[PDB]
Amino acid sequence: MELSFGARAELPRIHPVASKLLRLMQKKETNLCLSADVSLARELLQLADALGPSICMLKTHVDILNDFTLDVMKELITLAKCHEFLIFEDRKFADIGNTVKKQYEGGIFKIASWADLVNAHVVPGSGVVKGLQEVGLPLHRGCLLIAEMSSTGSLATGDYTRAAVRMAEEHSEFVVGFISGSRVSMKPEFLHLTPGVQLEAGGDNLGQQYNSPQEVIGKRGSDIIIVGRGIISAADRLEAAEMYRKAAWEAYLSRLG
Amino acid sequence: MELSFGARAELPRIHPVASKLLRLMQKKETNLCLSADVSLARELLQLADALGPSICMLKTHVDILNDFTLDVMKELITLAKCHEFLIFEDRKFADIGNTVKKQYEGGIFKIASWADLVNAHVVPGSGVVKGLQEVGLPLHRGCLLIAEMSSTGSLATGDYTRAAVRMAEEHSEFVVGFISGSRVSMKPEFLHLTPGVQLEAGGDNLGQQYNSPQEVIGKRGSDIIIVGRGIISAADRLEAAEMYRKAAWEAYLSRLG
Ligand SMILES: O=c1[nH]c(=O)c2[nH+]cn([C@@H]3O[C@H](COP(=O)(O)O)[C@@H](O)[C@H]3O)c2[nH]1
Ligand SMILES: O=c1[nH]c(=O)c2[nH+]cn([C@@H]3O[C@H](COP(=O)(O)O)[C@@H](O)[C@H]3O)c2[nH]1
Ligand code: PRO
Ligand code: PRO
Repeated sequence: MELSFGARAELPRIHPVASKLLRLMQKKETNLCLSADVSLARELLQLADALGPSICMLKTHVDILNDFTLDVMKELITLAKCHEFLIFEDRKFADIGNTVKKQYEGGIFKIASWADLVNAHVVPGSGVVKGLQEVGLPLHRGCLLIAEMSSTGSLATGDYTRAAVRMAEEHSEFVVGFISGSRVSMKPEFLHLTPGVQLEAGGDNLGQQYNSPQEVIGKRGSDIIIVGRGIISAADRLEAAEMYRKAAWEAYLSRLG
Repeated sequence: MELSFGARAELPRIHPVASKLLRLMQKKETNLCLSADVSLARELLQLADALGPSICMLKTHVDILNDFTLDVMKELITLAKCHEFLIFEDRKFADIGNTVKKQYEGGIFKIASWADLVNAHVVPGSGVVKGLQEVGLPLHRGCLLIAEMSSTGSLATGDYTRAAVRMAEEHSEFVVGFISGSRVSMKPEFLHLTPGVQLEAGGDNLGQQYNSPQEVIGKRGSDIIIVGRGIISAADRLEAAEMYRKAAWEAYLSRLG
């Protein structure tokens, strides 16, 4: 009784942001999230424009953009609306609730004003979610909880992962899913997004480890692949994005049967 | 064989940043870190100037400063040098190594350029430290690892805390200590800094829980108290800082015997 993305978008308990995402995934035949890990606004925007049709989501690290301004994020929103993808700021909120609400709403980045999705580590306990949701619920935003990590030595295992799932399922008015290496929740309303993905085997020299789209979508049951360098470092980033999209989409179709 | 702060500053394996901190703690009779949780640069700087003589450290959240510029941080450095305190950016790095090195060096905040200390969560595994130290070692900086958290539901317990201690003790050329609620390492070269501190019992409505300076320095064996609202929300922040300084300093003296 695995449902398609389009049917999951209609589930009774679906969050509106998840529904919007699932609908555009189905419409565009993409379950690829581009990790736009660049330092220049122009490169960010040129990638978003060219790759927008191929992606369901663009994941940012706003704090590595040397020339960040709120206008850049307005331009990114225009592209997200045009090409139909969500913006996910990979901020990894990880503080007490009182602090994260200010980090989400305020400062120079004003993340909540432009990010459809953010993520949080669960290590502080559920106050991290409660603090974020005070800003994010009124702004109709969603959050992803980090249930597992791709890096060598990750401590997000075992009871830690189980705690992340419980925290999500108790905050389902705001939490729409997980960053994880596999399916961690059996509830189909929750999205599973998986980083540490490349077509070829390997890793990096700072603890990143890679698995293929077929492995993480098809065997491990995740929904969306998050891909940075496998695309970004390629010469033709559009063709690279298409190869990752086709890989992740077929793996989804073949699991769905 | 508990050593004074001044003697710890001379230990063979001490990190230079820890040594500088311990020396100024001893000189100024302060083991108070102000958590300068404000949104205005002028308030940040006015607090740093007035409270500088009373503190060993000023902890920032640069990402909640509505009017951040690098010039503000230059002015903060002037005050830190004048009054003799270290600047700790409480960024809670918590990503893979390749990402955190860019978040530490780059973007609009250029944290490594002005922060003596930063901190990191250990959940990604030791690549988080390796990535930071690539930037921080050449810049003669130090890092604190989050071994425990003060908030309700914290998952930084048990084997997670032990993993943080091991990670610190294997990266001692860069890691100078811990954020923790108590002493977690028996090695006197490592600093223990404890948030969740107020003179009165209680908490906040988003999971913060408080213990007193006497409890965390005197019974729990920590070195430094980190205090935000207990000072910041008081009318006279200078007198409040002095009350916290005297509390933490006496608790240290009485444990030292
Ligand atoms: O929440 C997360 N949990 C993880 O386990 C994880 N692994 C990688 N990352 C982030 O994803 C991107 C990976 O980029 P690459 O494809 O270039 O290695 C980069 O932007 C990384 O910061 C993670 N984020
Ligand atoms: O690394 C950390 N581990 C913790 O357990 C913890 N508890 C509180 N905080 C931070 O410290 C400050 C506490 O501020 P208050 O005194 O106002 O509650 C605020 O700036 C908080 O962000 C922590 N940081
Ligand atoms: O028509 C559609 O696209 C959706 C998919 C599931 C049922 N209705
Ligand atoms: O003279 C001092 O201040 C240091 C303290 C320990 C021994 N020497």
